[PDB]
Amino acid sequence: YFKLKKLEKEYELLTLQEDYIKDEQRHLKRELKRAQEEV
Amino acid sequence: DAFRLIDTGALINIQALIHGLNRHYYSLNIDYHKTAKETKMLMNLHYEEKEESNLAATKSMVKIAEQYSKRIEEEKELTEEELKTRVGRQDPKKHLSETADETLENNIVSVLTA
Amino acid sequence: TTAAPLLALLRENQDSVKTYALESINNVVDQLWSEISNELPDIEALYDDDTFSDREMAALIASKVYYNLGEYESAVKYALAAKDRFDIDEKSQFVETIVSKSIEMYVQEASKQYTKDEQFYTKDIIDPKLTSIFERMIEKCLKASELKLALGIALEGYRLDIIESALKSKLDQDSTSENVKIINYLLTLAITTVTNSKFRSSILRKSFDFLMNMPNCDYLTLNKVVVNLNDAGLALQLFKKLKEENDEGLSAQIAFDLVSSASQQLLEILVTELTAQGYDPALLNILSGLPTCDYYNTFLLNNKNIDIGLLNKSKSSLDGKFSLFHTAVSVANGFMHAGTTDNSFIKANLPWLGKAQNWAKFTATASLGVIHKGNLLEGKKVMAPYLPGSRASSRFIKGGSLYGLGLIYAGFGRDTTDYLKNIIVENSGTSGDEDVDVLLHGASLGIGLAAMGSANIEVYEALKEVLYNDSATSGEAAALGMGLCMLGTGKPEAIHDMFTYSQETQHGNITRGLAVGLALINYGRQELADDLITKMLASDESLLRYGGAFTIALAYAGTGNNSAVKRLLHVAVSDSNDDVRRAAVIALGFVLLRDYTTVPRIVQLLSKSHNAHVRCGTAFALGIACAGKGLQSAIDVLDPLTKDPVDFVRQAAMIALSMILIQQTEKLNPQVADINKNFLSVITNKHQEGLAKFGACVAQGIMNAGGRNVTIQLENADTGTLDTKSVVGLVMFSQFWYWFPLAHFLSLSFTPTTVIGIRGSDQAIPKFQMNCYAKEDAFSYPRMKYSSKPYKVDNMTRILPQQSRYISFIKDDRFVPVRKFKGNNGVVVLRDREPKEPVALIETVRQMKD
Amino acid sequence: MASTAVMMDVDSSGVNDLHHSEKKYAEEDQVQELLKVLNEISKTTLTLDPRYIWRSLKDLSSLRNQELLNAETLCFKTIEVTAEINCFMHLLVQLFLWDSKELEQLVEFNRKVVIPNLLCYYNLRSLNLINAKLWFYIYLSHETLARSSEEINSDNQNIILRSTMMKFLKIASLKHDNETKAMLINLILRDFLNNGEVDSASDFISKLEYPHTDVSSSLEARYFFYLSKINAIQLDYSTANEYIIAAIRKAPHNSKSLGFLQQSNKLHCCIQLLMGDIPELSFFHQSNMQKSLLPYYHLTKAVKLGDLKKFTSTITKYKQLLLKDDTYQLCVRLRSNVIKTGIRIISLTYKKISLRDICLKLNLDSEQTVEYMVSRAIRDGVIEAKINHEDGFIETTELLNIYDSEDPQQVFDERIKFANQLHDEYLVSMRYPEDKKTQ
Repeated sequence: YFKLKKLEKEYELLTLQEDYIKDEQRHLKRELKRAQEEV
Repeated sequence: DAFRLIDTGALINIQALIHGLNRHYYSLNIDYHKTAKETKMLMNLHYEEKEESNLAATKSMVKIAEQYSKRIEEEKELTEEELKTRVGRQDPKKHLSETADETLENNIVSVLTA
Repeated sequence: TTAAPLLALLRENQDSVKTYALESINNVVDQLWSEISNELPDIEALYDDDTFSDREMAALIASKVYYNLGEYESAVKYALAAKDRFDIDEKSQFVETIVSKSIEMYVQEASKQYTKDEQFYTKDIIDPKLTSIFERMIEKCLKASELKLALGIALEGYRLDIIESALKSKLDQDSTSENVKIINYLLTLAITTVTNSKFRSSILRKSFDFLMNMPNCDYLTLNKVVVNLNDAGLALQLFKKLKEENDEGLSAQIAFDLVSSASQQLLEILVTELTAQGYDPALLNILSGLPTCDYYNTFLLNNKNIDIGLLNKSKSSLDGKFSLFHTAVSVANGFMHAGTTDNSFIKANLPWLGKAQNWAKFTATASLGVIHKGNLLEGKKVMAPYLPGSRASSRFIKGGSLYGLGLIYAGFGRDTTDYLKNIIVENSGTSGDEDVDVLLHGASLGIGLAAMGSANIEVYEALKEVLYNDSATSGEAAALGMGLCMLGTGKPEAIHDMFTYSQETQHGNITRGLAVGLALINYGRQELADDLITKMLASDESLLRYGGAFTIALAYAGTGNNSAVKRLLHVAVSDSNDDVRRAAVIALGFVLLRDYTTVPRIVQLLSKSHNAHVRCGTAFALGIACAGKGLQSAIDVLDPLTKDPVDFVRQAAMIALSMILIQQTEKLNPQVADINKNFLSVITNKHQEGLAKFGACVAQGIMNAGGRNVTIQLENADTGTLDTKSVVGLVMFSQFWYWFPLAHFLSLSFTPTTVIGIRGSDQAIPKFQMNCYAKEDAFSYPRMKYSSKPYKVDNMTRILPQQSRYISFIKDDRFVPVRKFKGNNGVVVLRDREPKEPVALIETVRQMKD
Repeated sequence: MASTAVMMDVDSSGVNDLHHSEKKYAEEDQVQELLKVLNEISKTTLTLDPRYIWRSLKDLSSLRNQELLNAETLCFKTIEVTAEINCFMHLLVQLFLWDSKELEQLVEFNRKVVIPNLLCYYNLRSLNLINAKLWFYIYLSHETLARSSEEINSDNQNIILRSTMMKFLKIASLKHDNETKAMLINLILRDFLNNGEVDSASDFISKLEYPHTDVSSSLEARYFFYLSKINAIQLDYSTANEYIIAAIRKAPHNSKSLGFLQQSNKLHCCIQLLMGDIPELSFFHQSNMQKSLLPYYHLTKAVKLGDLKKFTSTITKYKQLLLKDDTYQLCVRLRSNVIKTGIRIISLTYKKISLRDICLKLNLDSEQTVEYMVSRAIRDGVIEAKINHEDGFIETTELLNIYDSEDPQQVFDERIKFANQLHDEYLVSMRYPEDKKTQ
């Protein structure tokens, strides 16, 4: 049970950690293309 | 660009006018604005598409023999190309994919209308 | 053996047999369920035979098969069906499994139950079997008697019945300090965790109540708790209980818990309350906090470490960009003088003023209130020669005092403010002189400055005309102060207005600052502004999208809303306009405040990007998140950005670093030397811009703000709590190369490192160096580990939030705190145990005038 | 000497410490790689003898000394923990008939290793430090019984084992409690392949495949191997072969190619037989019989003609070898299946033949069973023809298509399903190089 509420809970972050990225993923993806234009 | 060469002081530049002799490029700072209105219509550039697309470019089966032959010619180009695998180039790996891959979409959609 | 007979015995009659089938089966299920897995259809029907009693055998048997089939809500259900065949103390991994399996089900159920009702758990809707077994394990958790074990469950279990009893029972049990701490352990946790604050807010009240049981509980706990609840009654209950418990230091320290935490809006309730409650005026006098301003200034005036020579070297480095560089150094001087009240360089170059420009002339006047910030009398007289009616050389200089005034008086200048607002209101419906408009604007600036957080419709209103008066000069400030006034949940009508005026009013800036005001009066509203957020998001115009993030920030700042962040990201991801993204990136570190942690890892993407603005917006938020914190790790990410070809980028990076780097310097952080010199390097460099040197000189002056002896603090673990005023200067400074005469707002988060005796009484200021060794960073700082050993010198100066807490008091002197070195330099207050005796007497400029 | 032996173990423990740090990606694969090196030094001599001292002193270490049972002595709570387990791992490892003969000593010790302070807390911790093969591989030997009487009641230890393996199937929590798992099944599978009907294989199938990645392709293939033989008398052939076609190279075995992959191949040969395909044994001539194919060749040799007599004779001769491999049950079907195969080429070529020529081939075989025998044939398709005895004319269809059907394009979706094949699995292997650059 115990130390996880301490520990385990801190992994919700690591969930978001993914969730930070695939967002930013499309960024570079698009940031590519409109930039892929001018180059 | 836009020049207008002189200032009040500045955004307030300040000296060269009061100290005289202002000769410079001196841009202003550009922007512009329109709307989503035209934007949509502007994105409307590219009856219409139905007349214009599938079905207008159903023109595909006519040349299948060439569409073969194209692919058939895609063939030879490659062992040749691959061969070099054994800088300067005509790269062994390059066109190979590129060569065929284009066809695919039309090669694909050839089906669709039915 | 193999189940074929038991497979056969199944359909065979004589429920006796079926029992002995099931019996024998049950024992050998474990292996042979595999064969038996095909008999489950009958077994199902078997569990549907009330005729055959034991079928709970088969049910749990099926549950055995179902784990062995990976079926669980199946298994659980039939284990639930068992109740007899099943027991918790029955030990198999399976049993342990199915239980743990069965358990989790409860949580979302309970949470879904929690969704609608928060007394859901008081009711039947969850299968009680689980709930029982749940609580039975919670009982076992109680018998485990490590209760976060139980709590974090009941945390999600949302069962205060469990929780409170678990506390209350344990309360009388043992752990005098722990039963307090166990709460805090969970309470501090609860703050970090619970989605619905109500469940947590429920904790907070009971927590207080648990603590209000009081074998003298820790109040700053309750303070923050209260400050988290902002429930005056509790504090008032405290105050009574306080007055019941009354001791100066107790009250004082409580009021010191209070003066450092409760919002300008919240606390003033308690003021009139405490007024109405009867009181000790010391409390009302602590409500000043001017003692701090004094002490801070006292600290400053004493402990200011200046070296304007290098700033002179930075100022003598150039006057250039006409103003726009000369502009900056008009500020860093203010930093080193912030609250310090000195004109040093101001006198040095009087031709400075010549080299100032109407706005810089304006700004140079606004450069004062910084310098004098915390002089709650002089500053007006300081501004007096430059006040309106004292004339000026420039109307903007004349306008400058107006804004410059409130800098000291923010929240305390309302009278003069409203007074000046009268001058505003005077010129509000008229007077389109730019000179006036500044005199309007500079006033339109300083108005909401002091009016910030205080709800005054006039502030909103009077500006709303000055706003609607459509002076890009003037109307801008309105778009701020109006936000500042109603900064809070504000009102959606102004929002409509603003948002209307946004789309309505035609201007870049006037339209711009609106969303900022929108960002303001949407503060902590979170879910609320999402509409306008969505509206702002849906805006064609950057500006609404722009402030949307800031709106989203002030809503969700501090605690990360992933979705918000996720939005903000994707927004920054999905917007053409870079500044928005830049902004959107910037505002992240607000909703990303509470964890600076991943922010480097966060920006480590945006660190690396084609675009400067992206790479620009990076610098701030991270530079913001760790501003009051560490992570050269975080820092070092930006040093490449400090070399990003755009000076404006590195300029930001310059800033961003120093925002972190104050007090952190000198082989604690060796890098500061370069970073400093980099400025100087740049400051030396002619091929570096007045972008570059700007931030450089400023970021220098940043590090040197408040005689370099002061810090930058937000959501201060000192209070554990936010202060919006800390934020403001940032968001204010946000648009600066946009609108330059701003950053002086940044004076807000300036924070004392002061360590000064004070008293648990009216203060003889006995100053002692309490001497507990830190690895010594009062030795690590600009020129011009814990060894539990006596530290050299503990009185004021550098300290550190940490180097605070490697230092503990001597009990030997007359005065001792109850909170036993509460641990926060700025809060000081050695509590007074032995007055009118030795531990002598020490005074200050307060003691002089105040 | 014993040193260098232990020095390996030391270095292993050194890498076990790399597990005592964390997974064990190395350590396991190290242990794996070490398990390869397990052959080299070996003995027990002062290996096990100082091992006690090297272990000294833990109780189970002294318990394992019961397995040592020798003259060791000499001299030499934390560093001794999973090492001892890892040595208990080696304790297993020790016993391969390496450093052992009768593991029935160790059988008990297996349990008395596995059960005590083991088979307990390991869920994610011990990462297939269990080798249940090595567990059972012991009993695998013992299952040379015969002898044990079974033994017991029948044979409950192996029963209990299945249950004990079940006790891991229990412990298989899908928390990554996996790798070893379907060996336990592979066991039970081959335990069905001892006496049993796998069909709870379907229930085994119901759970999972050995998911997924971290398992040795071997067992993953050895999964399929048995998983084939499911479909064997489940009478799915393709999928069975598809398992073989998921099995063979593919789990690289070369050492295990010799005895073991023949078995694999032995079954593989049977498949196309079940499908009547008879691929070219031209290679299957070699690395084969010797000890595997050639009866299948003899079968194929028959199955090319499918002359029942001549066919049967093969079986009649190789039945015991069939029997040895329990491939006997097969091929009885394929008897007329080739006779029917020939039927197709008897000249179904003519759009008929008359009854009694297509009877003639059966008038070469039997009569008016023809009616059946052709209906017996026409039944399954396997030929497309028609008849009516009213006509007494056995009418053999076109079998002719201008295809222009999806038929090849099915075979493209096949290809297409590989259009990603590594094309995707590159992106799979794009991470490893570049994200280990990030470390």
